[PDB]
Amino acid sequence: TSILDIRQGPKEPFRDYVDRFAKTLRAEQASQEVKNWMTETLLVQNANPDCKTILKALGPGATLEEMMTACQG
Amino acid sequence: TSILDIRQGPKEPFRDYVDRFAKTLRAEQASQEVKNWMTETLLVQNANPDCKTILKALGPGATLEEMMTACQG
Amino acid sequence: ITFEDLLDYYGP
Amino acid sequence: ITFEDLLDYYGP
Repeated sequence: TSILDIRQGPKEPFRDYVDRFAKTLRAEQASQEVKNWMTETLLVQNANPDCKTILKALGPGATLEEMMTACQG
Repeated sequence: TSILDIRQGPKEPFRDYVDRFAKTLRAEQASQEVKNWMTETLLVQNANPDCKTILKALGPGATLEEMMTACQG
Repeated sequence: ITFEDLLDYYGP
Repeated sequence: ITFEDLLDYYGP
């Protein structure tokens, strides 16, 4: 239930993970600043080795679609 | 009013920095497990460089009391 | 991304 | 350092 425990499985498709992430966070009780920061922080930090590598590589300015396409696979 | 914005001044007593972190944190709207998380991440992360070095040299197992005793003056 | 990026894609 | 440590230290 905690957004903090939303973690991507080794074989779990990225888009599956981001889906679980987005839906936990929307129902999460927090301010808007925090949610941005959780999005900017946890999403990358909780991803699997490879998707973490690919995301950190794109940068904080990366867009969700950029992230989707790169991790598609 | 955001907890994310509480930062220690270069010359602000660490005593005063943690005082505001607590007031803001308890006023903030979040789960207790999120508050736990903000404490373990943001408190050290947003210290002034001098204290950051000290707090990182104390180890992740230091108590709030110990942390005060080091950062004195 | 930002929280706003997740709301546009997955919704509120 | 936990959030409960801050409440031991600062209180209510």
